[PDB]
Amino acid sequence: GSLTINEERSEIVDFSVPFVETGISVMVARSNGTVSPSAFLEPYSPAVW
Amino acid sequence: DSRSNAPATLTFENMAGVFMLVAGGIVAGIFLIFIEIAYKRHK
Repeated sequence: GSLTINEERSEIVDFSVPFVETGISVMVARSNGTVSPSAFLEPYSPAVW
Repeated sequence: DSRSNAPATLTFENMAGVFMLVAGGIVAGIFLIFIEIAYKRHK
């Protein structure tokens, strides 16, 4: 199976040659497009209101 | 925190430029409606 070869374990057990090319990466939640108006009174500072 | 929310808020400057328009309405008409009233009324 998916057994990542390493030096910390090659000591207590041997290992053959690899059959893949894997890296480590970060996975994050979905990409979403949403706007951010808190309140409709936003376009005017309360100084003018 | 880091935000930089909203690339504006309409200044209290341009509205003054809008406020100046109505101000001229408040100042002008009365002087006419009062002073000229003496003329068209009597004769």
